[PDB]
Amino acid sequence: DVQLVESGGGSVQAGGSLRLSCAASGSTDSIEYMTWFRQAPGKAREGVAALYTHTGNTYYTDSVKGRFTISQDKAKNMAYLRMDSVKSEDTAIYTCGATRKAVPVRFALDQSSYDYWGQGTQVTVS
Amino acid sequence: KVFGRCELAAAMKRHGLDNYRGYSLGNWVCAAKFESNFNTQATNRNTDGSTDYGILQINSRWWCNDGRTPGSRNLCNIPCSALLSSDITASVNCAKKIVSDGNGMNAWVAWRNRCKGTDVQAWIRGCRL
Ligand SMILES: [Cl-]
Ligand SMILES: [Cl-]
Ligand SMILES: [Cl-]
Ligand SMILES: [Cl-]
Repeated sequence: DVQLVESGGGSVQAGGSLRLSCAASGSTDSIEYMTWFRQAPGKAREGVAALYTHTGNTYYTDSVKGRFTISQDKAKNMAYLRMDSVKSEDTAIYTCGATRKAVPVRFALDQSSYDYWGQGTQVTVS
Repeated sequence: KVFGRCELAAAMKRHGLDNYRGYSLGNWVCAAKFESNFNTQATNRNTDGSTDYGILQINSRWWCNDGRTPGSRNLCNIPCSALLSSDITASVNCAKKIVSDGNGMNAWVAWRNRCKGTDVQAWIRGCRL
């Protein structure tokens, strides 16, 4: 089993930046992807940014490309989401997800591919 | 069928695996050693109801259809039974798709843990290929 813990979040001004962190612990050796999802008010959860931890390769949903960067510290089992140039539409609960299966890239932003979840952290763009 | 090392190396060479997606033949022999101990009938049940099949432990959620795995995608468009044959062909052709997915051989945990970054050539040394 893998525990995921988010830190960071809160208020940010449109155009501004916020960094979220996700720390994995437990059976971390088998972690394949660490990925950020979000759920905006009244909407379904969507994959935002996925990182394949053994190569560093990254996959983004179209609405965040160029603005958000997912990165890791593999040795410390950390994933990070840097949200630059934030917009109104980015207001949401952001949740870290992980999986221990080698999910095909095409399914890396689908929530059903993930086994482990953080708590969610609110980000509010004013 | 449990392959010998050089027997499997020759079979994998005939199947065009040497340098496939940049991975020299030794990587594939090493992967098979640690994934299945060269056993074409190896199976491993996972907690999501999927099973890993065959000499390269290909998974039934993503790659092959065993008819009993929730969320089956069957990206190799093959029955998982075909991956338990004594000849390696169906496993190899599916492995060719897997290794082409975007993250190379990292799809194989046993390869990452025991082959990646090692002197993989050792696995074909002496085989007179
Ligand atoms: Cl704790
Ligand atoms: Cl979320
Ligand atoms: Cl080699
Ligand atoms: Cl590699």
